[PDB]
Amino acid sequence: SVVEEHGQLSISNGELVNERGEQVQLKGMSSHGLQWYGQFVNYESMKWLRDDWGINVFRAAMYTSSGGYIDDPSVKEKVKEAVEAAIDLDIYVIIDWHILSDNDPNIYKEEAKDFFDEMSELYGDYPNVIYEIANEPNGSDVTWGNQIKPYAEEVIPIIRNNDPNNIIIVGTGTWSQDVHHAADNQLADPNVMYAFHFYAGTHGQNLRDQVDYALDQGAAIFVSEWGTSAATGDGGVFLDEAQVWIDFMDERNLSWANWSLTHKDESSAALMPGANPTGGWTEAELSPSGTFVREKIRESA
Repeated sequence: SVVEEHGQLSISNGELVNERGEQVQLKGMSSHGLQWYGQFVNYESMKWLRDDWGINVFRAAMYTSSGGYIDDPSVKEKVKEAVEAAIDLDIYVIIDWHILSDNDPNIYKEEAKDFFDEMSELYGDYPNVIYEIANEPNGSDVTWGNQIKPYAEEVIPIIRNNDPNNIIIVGTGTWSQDVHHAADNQLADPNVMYAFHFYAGTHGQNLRDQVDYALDQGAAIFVSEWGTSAATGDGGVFLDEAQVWIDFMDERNLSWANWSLTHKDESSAALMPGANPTGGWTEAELSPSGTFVREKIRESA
């Protein structure tokens, strides 16, 4: 229903809009690393998220390093499974080239180009697909102007040759926090958004102001990853600050995906250790973070 209703997404005046030019907001879940917790990514679990939580987007977090795609490329097939499930369930799907320890997206740019060529050739005539080409660039030697923007200007043409206008989300500096620099030096493609990530354990008032600055330059922002925890993915749950961000994102029409759908023993994990990888979770099988995030999406839906 979601993808049939909203159809082709695009960017208009710095806002995510549907095929009638009306603003739309996506809210959903991210997987954890597909090389570790891929069992939670399947049609049945995604259908349960759609029906019980109300998600309208799912993010497939394909780590490149840390035992991910570069080390074992078989994980690409789990991304395909996720995309195909999203198509079958009529929700949107983010294909996330999940750089992290490989902190400069240029390190594996040749592999990125080949991967995005394949994904856009396969899925480029579906409106469900959103490409996230570099999760979290990081490091003082990885800047927008010198590293990230030129990387994007190599990968985006590869995608555009197969898929002229589905949304592409491009990571920003300092673990996708430096939207200010991106917004002052924007890419040419009209259907690009810049990633912004936050963790509720970090006091967020200036980060909100920075997002507003970026929006004020006409840059479109997708909050492609956020958590209720500290910035490590653990360290407790911070629901008061999470709620401030939830309200902020609704006020600004910002789409988002929460980290993450796993039973891992860390505060950001949505599920408790006994949670069925195919869905059906009772209240007791959701963590404090999962309970909150589910309530946020249900409220919205």
